[PDB]
Amino acid sequence: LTRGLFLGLSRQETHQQLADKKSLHVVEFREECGPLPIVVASPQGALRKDPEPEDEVPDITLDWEDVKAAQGMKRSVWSGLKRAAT
Amino acid sequence: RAYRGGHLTIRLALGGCTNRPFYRIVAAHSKCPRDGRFVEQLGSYDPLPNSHGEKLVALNFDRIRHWIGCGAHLSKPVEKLLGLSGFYPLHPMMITNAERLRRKRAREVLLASQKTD
Amino acid sequence: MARKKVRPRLIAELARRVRALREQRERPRDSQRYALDYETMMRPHSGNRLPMRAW
Amino acid sequence: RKTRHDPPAKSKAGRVATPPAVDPTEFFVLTERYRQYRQTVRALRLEFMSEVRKKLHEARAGVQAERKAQEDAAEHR
Amino acid sequence: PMKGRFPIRRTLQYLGQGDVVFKDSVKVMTVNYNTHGELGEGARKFVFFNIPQIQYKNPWVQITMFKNMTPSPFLRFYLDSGEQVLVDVESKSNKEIVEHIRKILGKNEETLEKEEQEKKQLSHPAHFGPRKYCLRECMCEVEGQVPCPGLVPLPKEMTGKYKAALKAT
Amino acid sequence: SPYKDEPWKYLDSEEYQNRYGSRPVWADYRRNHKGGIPPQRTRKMCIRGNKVAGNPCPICRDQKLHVDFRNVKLLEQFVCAHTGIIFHAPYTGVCMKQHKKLTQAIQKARDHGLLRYHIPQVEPRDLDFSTTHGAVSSTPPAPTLVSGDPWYPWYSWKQPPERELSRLRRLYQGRLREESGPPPELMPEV
Amino acid sequence: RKPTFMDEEVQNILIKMTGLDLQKIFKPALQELKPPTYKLMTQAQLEEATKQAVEAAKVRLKMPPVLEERAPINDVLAEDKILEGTETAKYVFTDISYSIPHRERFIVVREPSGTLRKASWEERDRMIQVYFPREGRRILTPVIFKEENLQTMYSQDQHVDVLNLCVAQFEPDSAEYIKIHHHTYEDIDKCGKYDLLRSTRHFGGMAWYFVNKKKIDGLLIDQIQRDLVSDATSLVHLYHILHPDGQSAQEAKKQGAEGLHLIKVFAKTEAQKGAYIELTLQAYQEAFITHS
Amino acid sequence: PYPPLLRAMILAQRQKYGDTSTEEPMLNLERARIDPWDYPAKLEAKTKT
RNA sequence: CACGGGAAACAGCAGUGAUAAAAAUUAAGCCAUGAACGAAAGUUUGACUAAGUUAUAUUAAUUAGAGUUGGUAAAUCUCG
RNA sequence: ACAGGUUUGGUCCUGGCCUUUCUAUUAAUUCUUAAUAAAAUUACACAUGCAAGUAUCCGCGCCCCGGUGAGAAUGCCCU
Ligand SMILES: [Mg+2]
Ligand SMILES: [Mg+2]
Ligand SMILES: [Mg+2]
Ligand SMILES: [Mg+2]
Ligand SMILES: [Mg+2]
Ligand SMILES: [Mg+2]
Ligand SMILES: [Mg+2]
Ligand SMILES: [Mg+2]
Ligand SMILES: [Mg+2]
Ligand SMILES: [Mg+2]
Ligand SMILES: [Mg+2]
Ligand SMILES: [Mg+2]
Ligand SMILES: [Mg+2]
Ligand SMILES: [Mg+2]
Ligand SMILES: [Mg+2]
Ligand SMILES: [Mg+2]
Ligand SMILES: [Mg+2]
Ligand SMILES: [Zn+2]
Ligand SMILES: [Zn+2]
Repeated sequence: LTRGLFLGLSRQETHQQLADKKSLHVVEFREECGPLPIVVASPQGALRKDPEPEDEVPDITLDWEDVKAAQGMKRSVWSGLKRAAT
Repeated sequence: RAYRGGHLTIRLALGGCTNRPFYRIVAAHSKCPRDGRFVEQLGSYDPLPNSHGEKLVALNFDRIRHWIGCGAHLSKPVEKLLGLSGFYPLHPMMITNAERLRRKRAREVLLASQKTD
Repeated sequence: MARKKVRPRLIAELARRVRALREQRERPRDSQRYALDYETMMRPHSGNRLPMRAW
Repeated sequence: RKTRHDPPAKSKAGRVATPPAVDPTEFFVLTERYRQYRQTVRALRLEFMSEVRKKLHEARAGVQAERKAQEDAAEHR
Repeated sequence: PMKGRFPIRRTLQYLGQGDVVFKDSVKVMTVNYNTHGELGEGARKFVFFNIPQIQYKNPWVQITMFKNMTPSPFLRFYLDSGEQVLVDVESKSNKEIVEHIRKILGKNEETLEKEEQEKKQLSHPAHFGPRKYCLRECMCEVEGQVPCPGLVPLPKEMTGKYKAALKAT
Repeated sequence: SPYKDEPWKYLDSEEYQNRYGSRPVWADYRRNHKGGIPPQRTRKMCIRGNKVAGNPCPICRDQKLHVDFRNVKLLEQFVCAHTGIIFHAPYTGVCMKQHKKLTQAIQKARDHGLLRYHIPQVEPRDLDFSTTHGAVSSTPPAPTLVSGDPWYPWYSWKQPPERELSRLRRLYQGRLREESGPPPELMPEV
Repeated sequence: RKPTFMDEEVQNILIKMTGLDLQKIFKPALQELKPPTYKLMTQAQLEEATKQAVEAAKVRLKMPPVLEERAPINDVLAEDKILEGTETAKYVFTDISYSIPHRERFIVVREPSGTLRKASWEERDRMIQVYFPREGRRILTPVIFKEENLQTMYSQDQHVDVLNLCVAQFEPDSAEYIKIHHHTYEDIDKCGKYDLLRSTRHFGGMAWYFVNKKKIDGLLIDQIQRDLVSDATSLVHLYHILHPDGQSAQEAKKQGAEGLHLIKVFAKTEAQKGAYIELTLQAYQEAFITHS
Repeated sequence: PYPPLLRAMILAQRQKYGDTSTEEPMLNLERARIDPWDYPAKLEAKTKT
């Protein structure tokens, strides 16, 4: 558990690394701040004039758990339980 | 459920809590239970005077007269209420009971002045 | 409604016809029907007692 | 409540209803009130019946219903 | 959901978000396509992607596929009048087929918005009853009124026991 | 407690700053329970009369803490900073009595503007505002009203013809009741 | 043809004066938070998103209607003297039908006195809230609108919140809507706090109120100390539109005054404090010309 | 007369549509005629039309 | 199923035997709602209203007792 | 599920069982007062009382309400 954990946290990709490898502006949309486009990262070096190819339907691996969560099929009496502070 | 007969009726369904009554004005079949199934809810009547000294009655007048327009019979307190609103003429018994009350007040006034002596 | 195994109740029809027949045959003459006891104010046929205001 | 085939009580057997004492004046005034009232309410009810007639026929065979029909058929072709 | 090639399309969200709503004339849609050729491509993609979306919002419309019957891909719509719409889809993209079909027999956003507007006037804010159908149950819960006695026990006088115990004596 | 009328004072005191530091009041307190998951509601009340029960809450172990609508420094701790929602009692570890007390107090303080919360942007209630319509604007009073007459003729008590009263006296005879005259115009009090 | 709040001239002047601050317009809100979303954009797409957010902020900036006070409703629909001593309380009959506009609903009251009369304004609104609830409205009027609570909220400079609270709670033509809006304007005037309402949808409210009450002083001083003189001259201009015949408007017609000189004209002819205005205009002019 | 509220409703309603006539709205009782209870009812079954 | 036949019916309110780990009043009113009948005053209604009973559950205070203390899992000392 | 205990001399894996949460009945031990809610072993047998009448006669009502879950995969939704 801890080896796997530290590996997974070490493998993190910073917004800056992403910005730099795609050469694009990575822009965050808060739900509480509405449509306002906060720019988190900018690609130091030369920005692209090429837009990202738009995929109508994306191909991503999905976990049946997250999907079951989103659609409210998780009824577990253990999940919603109130616990003490962090 | 299927019945033999009976009519469309606008009445008072008793919603409520012990010593605290409330009424849902309701378009119902006549033979189904009081608080039970209904065709449509019309309005609501709060018997108890609130903070401002008010009994609140809400009436959906469009649908009320749609249903009376379909030949729905009114209950006596429904009648009394519509007449109190001025949507209907005052029910004769409102007026008659008003008179009976006035005469009771008169005879109690005289009895008061007779007992004082 | 319709379920494929539904049973054919015969005696429903029989009771219907038989009751209609025994209704028409035993149908009371209105002579005995509205017949009245004037002392008790009581119909013999219906066992009904008449209204006071009608006495 | 009781049933058609449920026999009536032994105590309720020899009893029939006793009508109230009639105050002639007030009674008469009342009868008039009710006739007037019921006449009025009858007129109102017929008013409302007419209303329902109108609204139903207009929402069925009326102007914009026909407009909808023709326009939709047109767009279709 | 894990299994499948494009698992996202088995998601409730993806199915909901596909927008085509047939007119009430449409009963049957028949897709006839090919499993080979470069031209038939878009048609295949259509069958693979939007057919599920479509059918989800048009639950009562029969949809049927036929593979490698005709040398060319096409749609056929069967209406209530007996009218047969034949839509040739050949070198057309997936999206183009969808937009073209939505064009022919769709429902204008006006139509749909009016429909949902009629469905949203069905629940009336002023009524009282079950939490399922109504915003409120008692009128105990409306601010200025008298409270549910199971929250705030009533003054002795408004109690029927006190009134009866008074009329008795 | 000496503070009383001025609760906020204690939160600015040096003994408070000494004891709790800059962390919340409840941050160090831990709830003892039978298993991995705590009971879904905390203990009811931790002080019964003179007896203070076991390991007491954050709030009720320190008596100089006062729950009012007034001291916003105390109440702040029991509201989320970012989400502006009140924590449930298990989260903090307060006893049920005091959790309810806190909820009510925070309510009164938000109603007195002493505590910040989200006030959303709403449109006007009406689309078009016109006092024109006959509902809001005065109507041209009926010919019955301008005179001072009952809205319908039969609202007023009218004495019946004597032949009709005698006919009724013949119908209901022996079942009869004392005839009643006109109603008194206005009704007097006791 | 007396100038109104909704006149395109007044609207454009006040939209201009308000200003778009996308950071104050769109601010983190105390509602429940969900994890942020990320997308990869060109400079182009970023510009597009920015402009859309701007339009949304325009919609956000839409002004609350200012109406003069409504006239008290007294109308008696009937009197039945027969019903005089029958009830201790009053019956309130609200027409609830979903199609009817809320200005057009029939709210009637049977009194104990027997008179069938129309409901007053407060009872009418209270009843509409009861039967057609919309969020933000307490049926009983909130404690926060007492003078003590309002003063406390002013001390914490919550004025924008006070105005939103009043907007949702009361009605634009009501007595308390106007009472509170005006009292608030009065305090932002007393304290020189105007910048609080700057990018707010609430700016043109105090704008119009200050033009109609003829105190432009603190707002001009403020606008010029913020180094915005285009807004100060748009403001004097607005003063001239809403006071067409007056010594400053006529003298600005005469002198053919350019914007800065228009502010000088108004400084001279009308404004209660000309010393502060001319000194601040002096300072701004000299300092700005020397710096740039 | 119309009952007071119903009357007011009619008035406001025609006022909305630009009808200025102040002519009093009147309830027509012609078909509101009812027989007294003494009037004998027909025992003959109704022919449905 | 109900012509017929067993046979003599509380699965209306109260009750009672039997049975089960399983235990509400053989109670008061039609005053309010609803229903029936009446042209109507009105009458009837164990529906229902208001009460009686019971820690079954919430809540409020006047009210202190139960369980547990090797680990999971909060908490122990001396004897037998 | 935010999980935890338990296989072995020991580790890892696989894999059950149990613990921790919530509700309802019953039982045991304890029990001061109110209010509200709810009242539930039994389609076995039932003493007694009451539960449908109104109305100038005709008539109109009289498992409608109320009861129960025995039966039937019965059925939900929709024509
Ligand atoms: Mg109850
Ligand atoms: Mg009879
Ligand atoms: Mg029983
Ligand atoms: Mg029975
Ligand atoms: Mg027994
Ligand atoms: Mg016992
Ligand atoms: Mg009754
Ligand atoms: Mg009665
Ligand atoms: Mg009784
Ligand atoms: Mg208990
Ligand atoms: Mg395990
Ligand atoms: Mg092993
Ligand atoms: Mg071992
Ligand atoms: Mg027990
Ligand atoms: Mg029990
Ligand atoms: Mg049932
Ligand atoms: Mg079977
Ligand atoms: Zn309640
Ligand atoms: Zn505590």
